[PDB]
Amino acid sequence: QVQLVESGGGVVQPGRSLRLSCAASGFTFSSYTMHWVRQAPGKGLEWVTFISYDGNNKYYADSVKGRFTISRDNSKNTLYLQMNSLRAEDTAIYYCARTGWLGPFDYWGQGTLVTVSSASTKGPSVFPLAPSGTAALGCLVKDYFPEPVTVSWNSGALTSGVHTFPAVLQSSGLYSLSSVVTVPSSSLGTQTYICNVNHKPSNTKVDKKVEP
Amino acid sequence: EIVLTQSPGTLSLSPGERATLSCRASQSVGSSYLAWYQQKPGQAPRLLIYGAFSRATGIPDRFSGSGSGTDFTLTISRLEPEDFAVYYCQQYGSSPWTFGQGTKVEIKRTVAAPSVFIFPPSDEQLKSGTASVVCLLNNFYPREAKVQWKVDNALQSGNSQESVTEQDSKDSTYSLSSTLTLSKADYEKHKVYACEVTHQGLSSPVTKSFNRGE
Repeated sequence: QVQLVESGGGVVQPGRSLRLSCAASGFTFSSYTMHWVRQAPGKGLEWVTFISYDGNNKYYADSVKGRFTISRDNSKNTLYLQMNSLRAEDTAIYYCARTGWLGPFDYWGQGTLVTVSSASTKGPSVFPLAPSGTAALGCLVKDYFPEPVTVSWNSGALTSGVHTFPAVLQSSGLYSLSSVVTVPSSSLGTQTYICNVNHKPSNTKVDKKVEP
Repeated sequence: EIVLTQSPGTLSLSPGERATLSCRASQSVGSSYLAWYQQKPGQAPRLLIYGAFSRATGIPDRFSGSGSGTDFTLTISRLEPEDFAVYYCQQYGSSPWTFGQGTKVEIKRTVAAPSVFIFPPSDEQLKSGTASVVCLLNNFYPREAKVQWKVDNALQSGNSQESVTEQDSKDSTYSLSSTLTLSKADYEKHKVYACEVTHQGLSSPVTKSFNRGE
């Protein structure tokens, strides 16, 4: 039916520029007004900017006035957000949204993620969390950037009992993460438990055997 | 500077039970230009209610909105598994299109006490010059717990970080990991490392510990 498709997300350093685009189909584009709405990691929704059908009325939240530019090209059915002088606090998923005739945001795009950090791509350091009826052992996946990271146990052969925690952001700009799994303690001497950690942005995959 | 305040922050019910979510406005939404949105985990929001009582096209009948002035309510009459999400209220039509901070509806189960584990820093980490001590709270409910670290019975503060899983799909519990950061020099000075956990399901706080180098 009516679809909104967003394209422009990515990872950039602070102070830089980045243009988001929202291609729209399934309706007459130039008859509705459009919005950008952003959502920081683990936080609520926040209205960003508004544009009318004509293009002669643009409104901006105080967070972004003077740095963000909303625009639309009806001949291509596209809404744009030019983001300038980017700050770390701008890190969020950005949605385009349509205002129905009646007033609310009736159709939302799928969301592009935008990350603003001064860190450089960095593979993680992996350390074993050794164990000592049921026992626990795990993996410390430390000091990587950016998200995400894929953790698997025994190459995916071990899924029952696995907890991979969400990454906490450290003061350095790098993320850190822990994955654990509980096992029958009777297996610590016989079964081998190998951490598998994949960080696609840095081109690093490593395996760490975890032992008493 | 209108503030929409949603309550409660988190709402914990069993499946099949009725859910009531509230949105209080700092000033009156005289137009009743109030919307409710559903955001399922990992998805963009979808409009549920507009004009504060009008069901959007293609929304199940169990969702319903009511209220006026400064107080609006969203009612989910029979919580299906797909209904356990976060819900935002919104005033539209005017200056900031302000949102509420959101209400999360999670699955209610009986209390579960966490299984506690402590992990000493690995030799590999120490060889790199850092020391991380990890305490794990496994499969507990409800989500609120507190973890205290004691290095030789000295209470730490400001040097630990904690992450929490989302509600498990099979048994609706939570898991928590706490990571104490010390300098390698500090870790080598003291002997006994303990994490002390307090939780609803524990009669008295459970303490798991280890002495360094053993």
